[PDB]
Amino acid sequence: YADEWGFSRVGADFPPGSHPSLFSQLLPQALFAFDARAAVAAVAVPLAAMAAGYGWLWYMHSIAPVWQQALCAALIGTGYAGLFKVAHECAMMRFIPQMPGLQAALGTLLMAPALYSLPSWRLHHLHHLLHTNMLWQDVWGWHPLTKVELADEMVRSGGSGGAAMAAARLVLTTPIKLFASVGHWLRSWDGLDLRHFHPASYVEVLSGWAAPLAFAGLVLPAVVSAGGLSGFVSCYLAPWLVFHFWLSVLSLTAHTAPHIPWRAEGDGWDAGRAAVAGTVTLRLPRPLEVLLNNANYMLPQAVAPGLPMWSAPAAYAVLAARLGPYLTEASMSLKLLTNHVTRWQIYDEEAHTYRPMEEVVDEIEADLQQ
Amino acid sequence: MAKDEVKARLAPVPVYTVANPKNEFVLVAGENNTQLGFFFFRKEDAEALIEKIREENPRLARDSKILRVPMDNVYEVFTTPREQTGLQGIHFRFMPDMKQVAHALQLYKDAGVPTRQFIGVPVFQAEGLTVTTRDMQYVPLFLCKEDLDIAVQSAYVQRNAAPLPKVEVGSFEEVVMRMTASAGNELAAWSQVMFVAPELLRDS
Repeated sequence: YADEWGFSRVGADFPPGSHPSLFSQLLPQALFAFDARAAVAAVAVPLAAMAAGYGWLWYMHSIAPVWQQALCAALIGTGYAGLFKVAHECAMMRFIPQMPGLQAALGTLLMAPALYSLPSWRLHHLHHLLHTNMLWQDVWGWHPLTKVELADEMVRSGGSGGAAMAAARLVLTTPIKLFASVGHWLRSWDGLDLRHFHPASYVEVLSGWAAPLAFAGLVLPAVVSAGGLSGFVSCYLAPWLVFHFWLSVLSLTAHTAPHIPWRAEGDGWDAGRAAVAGTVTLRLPRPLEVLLNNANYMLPQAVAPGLPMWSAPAAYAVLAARLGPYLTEASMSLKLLTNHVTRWQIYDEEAHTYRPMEEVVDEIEADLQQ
Repeated sequence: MAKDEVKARLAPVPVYTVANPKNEFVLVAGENNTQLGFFFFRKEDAEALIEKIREENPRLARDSKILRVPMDNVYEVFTTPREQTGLQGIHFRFMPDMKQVAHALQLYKDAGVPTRQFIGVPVFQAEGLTVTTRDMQYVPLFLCKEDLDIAVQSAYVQRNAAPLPKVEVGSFEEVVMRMTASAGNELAAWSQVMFVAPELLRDS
């Protein structure tokens, strides 16, 4: 039984030795095309939702109720999450391959409101793709708090207290866990350090950092100059938090479950066993899938990194008809969120048993030093 | 007088309206036509109308602002028939201060009349109070009873000494209509008019 957590269709077991691009031959070449209508719709529909939300905001600024403001901010954030999915496709060089210059300009312009960098984003996501579900190396992803590290900050820091034993107890036990993409965004700046990067890409990395810096130095002072704090929380900060909620939810539901293990390299980690067996496809209602620009279908993009975004549900239908028992699906519901918040918090590296924080602390607490 | 002379003499009197951002007019329409400008002499009544607009249509109150306009442009608005402009039915009435309406009723009570009724905006004047300019002697019309009291008390305590100068109150619409339609000796009587603003002899 694995629908005890809303994980509906669960996967049994995958043989090792396989590479995810291996399954690209299961996808016919009709999906790897350019539909200009689909591209224009994918840019325009979330932009239409954002424009409708902002027109509502200029209609009723402060005379509106809090819940009406929250609903409008949620609509704007979902539209910008769809636009950020478009920018992610542009970063992956698979939105408009005919015009790389327009692709890069569009991706940078659509990632500037998120205070994200296109080259840093594609670098970190290529790192995550090459190190999917691999311990101590992927970083750019929902790397779980292992009981070894909780034990380290549990005994090597003394008792049960500690800075990383209070910050972790605040983040991975509370619904602020569904906003940890803010922490990922803070980590994505790489300390504004060029020494992490190749010396032959310094100008690209600097420009990719400068365009969100141009946004935060030009547009954001114009927002605070046109409404103050009340005109900044409701116009930018709440859509920003909604977009980060969507990014956190998609990233957390992609590669985290009790039946998906995290193994370091040389221990038995494999690319196929981590990609087409370690991915849970989130399923959303069709207006949400259109507004999010099919950002919950990341498995066919993983197995074929040239497959465009609009063909992702069709290619996932092909892959679910072909592979069969190896895939995992999960509908979007309160069950998955409450399980990710209250139950799946600590990953013991012994039987992939995501457990509550206290129950594991109890082990390393009433034992080890005792 | 001519309208230029009336506008020149009505300049030091300010009034307050409620305006949409493109200098429109929050014209409370009530029922069938009956739009009412309600030129407020006091800003508290204008803010009260702002509160009413806020409770009724909250989109309009944020857009609208209290516009200060001198009485010459108000007179220009009042004079022209609105059918010629093509926007008719807007009544453009005057709203007096309630405290000064009460003071006008109290001064009405001195002779003995229906002292719970008044017409128009009250204008106060003491029979014998004159302002000595450079070589001409203007007659101040006081928009405020407190300002008239300060001027009367200061003038009699400065010129020494019985010293109650009648103190009569009329309507501001009629002192404008008489200014417009005066031609004979009434023209020379009104040429010495002087209009004290509602807050001119304050705590200074």
